[PDB]
Amino acid sequence: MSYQVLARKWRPQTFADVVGQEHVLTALANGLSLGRIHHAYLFSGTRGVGKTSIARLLAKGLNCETGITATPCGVCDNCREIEQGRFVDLIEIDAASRTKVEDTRDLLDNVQYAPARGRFKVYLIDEVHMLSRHSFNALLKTLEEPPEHVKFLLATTDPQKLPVTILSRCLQFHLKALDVEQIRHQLEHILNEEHIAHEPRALQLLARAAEGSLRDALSLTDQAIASGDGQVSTQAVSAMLGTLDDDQALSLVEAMVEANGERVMALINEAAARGIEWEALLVEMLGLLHRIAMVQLSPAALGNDMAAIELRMRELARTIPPTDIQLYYQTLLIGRKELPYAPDRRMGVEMTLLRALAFHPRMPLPEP
Amino acid sequence: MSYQVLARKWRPQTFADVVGQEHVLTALANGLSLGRIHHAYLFSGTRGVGKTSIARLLAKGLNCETGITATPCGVCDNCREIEQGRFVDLIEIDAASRTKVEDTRDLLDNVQYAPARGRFKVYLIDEVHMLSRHSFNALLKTLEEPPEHVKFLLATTDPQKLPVTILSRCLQFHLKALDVEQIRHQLEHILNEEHIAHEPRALQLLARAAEGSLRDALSLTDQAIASGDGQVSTQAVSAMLGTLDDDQALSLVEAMVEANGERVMALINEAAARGIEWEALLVEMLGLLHRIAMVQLSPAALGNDMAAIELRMRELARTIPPTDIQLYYQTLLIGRKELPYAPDRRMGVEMTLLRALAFH
Amino acid sequence: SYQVLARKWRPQTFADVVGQEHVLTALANGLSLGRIHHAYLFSGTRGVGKTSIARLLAKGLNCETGITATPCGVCDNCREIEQGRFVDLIEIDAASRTKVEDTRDLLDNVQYAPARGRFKVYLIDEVHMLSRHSFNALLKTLEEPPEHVKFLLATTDPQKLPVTILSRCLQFHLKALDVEQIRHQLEHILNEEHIAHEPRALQLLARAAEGSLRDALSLTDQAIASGDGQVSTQAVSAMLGTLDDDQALSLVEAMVEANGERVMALINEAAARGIEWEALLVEMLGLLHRIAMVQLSPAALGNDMAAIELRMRELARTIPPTDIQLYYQTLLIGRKELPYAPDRRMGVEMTLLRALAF
Amino acid sequence: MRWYPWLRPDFEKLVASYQAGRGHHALLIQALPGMGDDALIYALSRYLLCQQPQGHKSCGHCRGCQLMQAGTHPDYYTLAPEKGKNTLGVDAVREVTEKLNEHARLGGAKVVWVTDAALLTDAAANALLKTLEEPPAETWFFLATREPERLLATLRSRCRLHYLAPPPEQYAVTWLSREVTMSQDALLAALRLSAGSPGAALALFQGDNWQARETLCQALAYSVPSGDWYSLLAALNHEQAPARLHWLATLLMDALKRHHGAAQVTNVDVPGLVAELANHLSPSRLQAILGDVCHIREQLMSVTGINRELLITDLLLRIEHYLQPGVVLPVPHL
Amino acid sequence: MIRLYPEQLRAQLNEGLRAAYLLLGNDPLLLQESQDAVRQVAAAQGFEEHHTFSIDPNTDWNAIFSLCQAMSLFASRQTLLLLLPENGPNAAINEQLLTLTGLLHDDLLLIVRGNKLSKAQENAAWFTALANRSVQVTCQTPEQAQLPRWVAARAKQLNLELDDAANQVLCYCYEGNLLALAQALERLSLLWPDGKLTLPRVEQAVNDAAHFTPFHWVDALLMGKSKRALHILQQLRLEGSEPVILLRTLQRELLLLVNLKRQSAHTPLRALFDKHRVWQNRRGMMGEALNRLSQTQLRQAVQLLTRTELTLKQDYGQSVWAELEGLSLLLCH
Ligand SMILES: Nc1ncnc2c1ncn2[C@@H]1O[C@H](COP(=O)(O)OP(=O)(O)O)[C@@H](O)[C@H]1O
Ligand SMILES: Nc1ncnc2c1ncn2[C@@H]1O[C@H](COP(=O)(O)OP(=O)(O)O)[C@@H](O)[C@H]1O
Ligand SMILES: Nc1ncnc2c1ncn2[C@@H]1O[C@H](COP(=O)(O)OP(=O)(O)O)[C@@H](O)[C@H]1O
Ligand code: BEF
Ligand code: BEF
Ligand code: BEF
Ligand SMILES: [Mg+2]
Ligand SMILES: [Mg+2]
Ligand SMILES: [Zn+2]
Ligand SMILES: [Zn+2]
Ligand SMILES: [Zn+2]
Ligand SMILES: [Zn+2]
Repeated sequence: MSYQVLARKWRPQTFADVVGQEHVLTALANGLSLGRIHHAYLFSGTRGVGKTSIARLLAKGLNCETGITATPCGVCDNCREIEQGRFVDLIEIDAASRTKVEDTRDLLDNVQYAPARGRFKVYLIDEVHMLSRHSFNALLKTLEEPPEHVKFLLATTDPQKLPVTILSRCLQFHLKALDVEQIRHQLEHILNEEHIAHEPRALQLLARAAEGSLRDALSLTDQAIASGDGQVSTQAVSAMLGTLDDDQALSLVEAMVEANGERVMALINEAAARGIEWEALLVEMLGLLHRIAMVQLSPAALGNDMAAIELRMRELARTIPPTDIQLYYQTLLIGRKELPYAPDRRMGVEMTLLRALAFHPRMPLPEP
Repeated sequence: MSYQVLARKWRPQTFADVVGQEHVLTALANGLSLGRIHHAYLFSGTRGVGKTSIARLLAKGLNCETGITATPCGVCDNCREIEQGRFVDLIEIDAASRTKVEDTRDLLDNVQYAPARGRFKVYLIDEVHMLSRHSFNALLKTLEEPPEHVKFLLATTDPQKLPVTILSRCLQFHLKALDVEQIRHQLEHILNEEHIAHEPRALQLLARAAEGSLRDALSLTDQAIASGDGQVSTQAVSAMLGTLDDDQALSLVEAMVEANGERVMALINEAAARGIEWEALLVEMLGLLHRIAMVQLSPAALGNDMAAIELRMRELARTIPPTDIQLYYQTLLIGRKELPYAPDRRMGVEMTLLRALAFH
Repeated sequence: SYQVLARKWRPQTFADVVGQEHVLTALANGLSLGRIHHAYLFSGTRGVGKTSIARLLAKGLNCETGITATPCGVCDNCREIEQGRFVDLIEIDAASRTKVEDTRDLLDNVQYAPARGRFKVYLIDEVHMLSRHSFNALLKTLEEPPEHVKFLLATTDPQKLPVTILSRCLQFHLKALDVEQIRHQLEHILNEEHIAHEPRALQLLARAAEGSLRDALSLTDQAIASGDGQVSTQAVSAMLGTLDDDQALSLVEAMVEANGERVMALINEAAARGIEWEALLVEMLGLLHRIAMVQLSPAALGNDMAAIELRMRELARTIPPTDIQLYYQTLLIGRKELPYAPDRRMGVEMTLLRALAF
Repeated sequence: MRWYPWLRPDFEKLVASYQAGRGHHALLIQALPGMGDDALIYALSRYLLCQQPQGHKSCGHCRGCQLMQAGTHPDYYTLAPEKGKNTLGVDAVREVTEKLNEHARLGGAKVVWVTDAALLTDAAANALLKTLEEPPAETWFFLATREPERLLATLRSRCRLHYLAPPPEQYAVTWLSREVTMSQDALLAALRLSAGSPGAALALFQGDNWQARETLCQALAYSVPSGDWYSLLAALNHEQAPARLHWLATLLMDALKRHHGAAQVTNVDVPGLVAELANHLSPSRLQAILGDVCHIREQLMSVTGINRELLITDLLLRIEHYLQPGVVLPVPHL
Repeated sequence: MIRLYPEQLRAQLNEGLRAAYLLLGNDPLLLQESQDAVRQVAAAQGFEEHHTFSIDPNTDWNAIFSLCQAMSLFASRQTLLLLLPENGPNAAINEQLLTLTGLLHDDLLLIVRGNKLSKAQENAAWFTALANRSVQVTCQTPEQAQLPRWVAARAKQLNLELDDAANQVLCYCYEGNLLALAQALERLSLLWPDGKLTLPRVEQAVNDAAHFTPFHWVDALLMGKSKRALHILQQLRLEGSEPVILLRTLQRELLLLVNLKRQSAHTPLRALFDKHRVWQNRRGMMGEALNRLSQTQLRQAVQLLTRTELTLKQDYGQSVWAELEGLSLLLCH
């Protein structure tokens, strides 16, 4: 059929749906329950954490026909045209088109008008940090006191660019990036709700791939579903992301540590035939090396994942002193930086590994 | 079930209800009572300091049936029409909205006409420093010889951009940013009158986070009440302030200096949850170290920009030898140099902090 | 209506695309399964197929024979999209049109129903070159576009795109084509076009193109343009200015023993022959790597260069691995710095003379 | 512009491809300054816009030829920065792009010449990408640059790269001797300082810049035996910091070659100065000085609006500091 | 003519108003006070109304010239105030002023206000035309050396007793901002009718409103006052001054100082100063700087200045004030 995109179809529509952001959820629900509704809100967070969706949910809650309820209550007319994107009380304004004060003034002189079939005229000024200082000070007066029927919802990614004066007259709510476990939980919810078979390893890899937002996780999950045939597998997800099997990179770093050349050559020329980009091989090795360095820092830094090779992480941490780890990481980092100017990418990776071997702190290559 | 915003519901109505700015209030009262009021009063303070409140109270003092005085009356016609925002000849102008010399000229064509009510036609321009130079010159030209019942009130957050000639035409007042004590006492009074359960430590945290502005304190109080269901305890305010915390670079420097690996890891994970760019974090860490070195060279190297965290900066300058500062600066410089080619920078910044901690 | 190799051999079906199977499989399965996104960003280096894959997706999406993963290529919509005359496929260059009025033009254009095709498709090239105004004003139209609007993005580097732009689009990373894939594509193209070719010339052209097929085809066209339309080893070598292992090996053995006279005289002779300094440094690094290979394992030695292995093994035996690594690093840094030198020859002389003082 | 004798074979190697009908629409010519790439581009454009060619050459007084000579050919395109600036903006190439969409006015070819692709802003390059990749029928492009690597990768990916090999050193010396009359050592110095470009040697000789080189040589004759490199300030800070710094770096390079004894050096006109530089300076100090001079020249060429005087003064002070014994000297790394 | 200071114009005005008054100086307060005094004396002597005209490239010279011969229907006498531009007059404005000078009569108390004119503007036909009886009043801002004496004298004039510490604080906070200084004195008199303004009494009623130019910072660096230099940097940054001009003046005078220090071992400081065209008032300061600063310190300063300019000119311009403060501290050791 159509299968509307996961982000579009599975956008939250109730405070019982939004995962994470417990602070802003509690604030909105409790304030609506107590009836202390501020006229100016500032949702600030990284991309894809839920500022727009939570703002739409708050607008739904304010203008439910049944009454003023914490969550969007029984979805009446107003709520369902809100969720359809149709206007009941949602003036969604991009700040990039109204940076000039000559347009902010036009916005302001329209605010003094009763809303149609709604209890408020909810302004959603997204990317509010993109306005100009003149525009900020122009809408300063309306922010300090708008008409009773006008509410301001400002959403932006960087609150530091905002002037302190407008920052004063706003309820500030910062939305933390979602943890990998919450992202994986949501993706599992989506795939169970869509009758698509899934593998736990694939979901874990996808959740790690997303950098703390569920929008990236959902786009990656759609890409993985497209890679499959209505299912997601470890093979499909790994091929999509390009990450190799941790056994390969881990055997390679083990052989580099043990200072044997033949094993390194065997591992690299087996990895050549697997169609894994060499730069990502170096990136994975550097990531592992920093992982052992962090294990050295604290047993806290292992990772809930990497359990299949966690024992070997701990063994490498015990065996290798931090100075050797720093030396290996510096050598591999310099090699990766030098890789574009090597004769070949495989050539560069091989020479970087051989350089780490030759300058091995404990077992250097024999010299004449 | 009003539950209105505590910011404007608690705006001062009489001069005795304004917190701080005592010298300014005394000067205004003396001018209103015995002396002749100057033809133009300019106000300059910080965000949420009281500027517009003081100007509105002065305008209330100007137009009233009791006469031009400091504490005129209560619930009179003019005082109420100002407090409701419905006063006719109390013109309220945003300078940024009317920076154009044509709009400014149109505004200055209204001074000749007599006031509709009261005694004086009061103009209240906010953020006056943003007026264009031509508009500013026109304002000075209309201020040199104003009509006998026309007065100007100007406010601005940063008076440094105002040309010196503005001092030749208007009497200026500077409002000092409120300290922790005044803000805490005013918040305590507001909560006591509103019947809000609270703890003194919560008030102290709110006042310290306010950074001198009473409007900031009121906004934070509203957020604390909203999240805490009216029960404003220390833990609630502390948690919701931690949600808004952005001093991560300073805490990272403090913990890395103290060789506290677990603290640095927790703080860097919190910064990752904040979604902060790593290059910016590292460059501002470099800036903090450079500032520590400079204030070690001379106590005057600090300014008012870091007047929020100056205590910890002074302690860091006192306690840390310059050689350690140089080593840390070199380590962070090479970390920033190597950051782009590292893995996902969330761990590159980590390992740069690791290298910094290695110098133990 | 003559067309150069690249455009004349633009892929027309999913079966004609070299490599990129990791994105082609997902694209075909999305077309077949009915799971179609509204925003696709194909990101990769030059000459890997972002525009070609985007055009194939546009063809498949709005074919009047239904949404298919295998466009017919004879229908009205397919031919019009192939020729670029289709109204519902709007091809925009972000650098050319990065203005507030152009963003408003896009925003009010996406509101009207498609004229001919099923969907109104926007193919924006070099999207990272928009202004922050344009990026932020186009956030909503990429997040929740109308039911008949689909966006295709293509950038050389996603890092310069706003991260919120990346979040609301489907990331298709196009890997740089492998040397074997590139060489097989040249072989197929030349066989289909009845042009004589030699495997060594194809290998040289594939290696010269840094994993980009458009570069490989441009170098090919240069090879046809020089040497009476034949892809021969001599013509390709003359065009690329490459040199065999003998000269580079002599240079390396002169440099490792700190023979300033020999190194300088060899560089003078190399300049007289008009060779490529970048190619000379590339052979330098390759030979140093093979020296390190022989040092690591005696059997890890090339077989083609059997004539010069006699001095090769001796040099690998007589030099410590650390010195070889130092020479490799110095030559690599010199190659990196080469474009910024006052002269290419001057820069390579700086690099080699710095390597001498070890 | 002017034509050069050795320059003919490359033109014959390109115009033949264009007459065969198999010529690339976008030809990127790599040539050093004074090499004569503009001559190729202009001659090829005249041939292309010519109606009836005569042996791959412009045919006298053709209508196309007449409008080329008049410089007002409707189908001819020139892209150069405004004389008050050194960059080619978005709009300059945008008008070319939008006005190229129409048919050729005379019904022939549509030829575009970008005077220097290096001067192109990255936005202008990205705008020109579409027209270079898929130009309309009978549309040809010509780009020139000192080094194609400095160009955008995707810009040069769409063009066939031709190389203008500098003429043999003996032939270039003969040409210089024919044009200018002075000692052969000066000719060799000009050629090797110009990276083999004889046109750049003519440019150096005709102007007063060679006399400034002599002045710098005298200032160095006093500068190296006494550690007074700051006095070179006035010799370097006349709106030509790249050229003077290039000459100084090449003198240091020649001294370094004199260390690792070489048969050929650049500054052959001043062997005594080279000997003094080699004898009075440590080889590692020479390495550091040459590297710092090259880096400062690069910074002067790259950054716009920078102060030449401050940079040169800092360079000289750093050289003075390097002269002192026991100083840590820089080495290129990473 | 009669060249006077603000403290002498009050005595001069009672000797009989002259044909014209020229108020020249860079201090807005002194110019305003002198103009007010002239207007008050004119009103006492019968000048009722006053006309103000700012000299602009679009000045209605016909209106003002008619005003010279504009009599007074209901009024009797009249003044005429002209506001010179910041750069002074040019050929056209000076010719118009010469004609106006030819248009003076018993009335027309011509008042001229602006900044001090140059020597070239000094040698002009209009200036010589009124050079017999006009009164010129110099209204330049007192500098750092003479500011405490000036503020003490004004406090005595305003019947206010001031301490040395309070004088220093007022000079520090309102340097170059004597309008704000007089406003602060009036505020302190109003708040405390006692008049004994102790140190705590002035510490609680002043704000950092001082205005500086880059030359002030350069002189602070040369004198070695690190605290004053940092204060000037803070004031310039709050004012929003572009750091590029600070870097330019720093570069110019630092290069001159490096040349001087290099040539010090060859030629005595007097001849070196003379050859490099060094002004007499700053020769002692620059000699002190040369004596205090070593060659190593000069090289480090040049290095830091070069790094700062490279950071600025590469379109970054991030935390340039920190580098400027670093250079300021380095040059004050
Ligand atoms: N807290 C959340 N709970 C559930 N889904 C979320 C959340 N945050 C983001 N998402 C996913 O991201 C999509 C877009 O989120 P959005 O709220 O637009 O983020 P933004 O704050 O950047 O505008 C949603 O459709 C939803 O799938
Ligand atoms: N001195 C004060 N006394 C009482 N309330 C104050 C004071 N200063 C600020 N506020 C509070 O902050 C709100 C906004 O104050 P405002 O005077 O507009 O600050 P600003 O100086 O930034 O213009 C007022 O409504 C009032 O509640
Ligand atoms: N995967 C591929 N298969 C076949 N030809 C390709 C491929 N990638 C690039 N090409 C060749 O390169 C030319 C330009 O390809 P294009 O898709 O525009 O690359 P880009 O991603 O950089 O826009 C095509 O005309 C085609 O000849
Ligand atoms: F609104 Be989010 F940043 F996608
Ligand atoms: F209204 Be204030 F200046 F924040
Ligand atoms: F040349 Be491609 F679009 F990167
Ligand atoms: Mg205000
Ligand atoms: Mg493309
Ligand atoms: Zn409802
Ligand atoms: Zn009243
Ligand atoms: Zn079809
Ligand atoms: Zn012709």
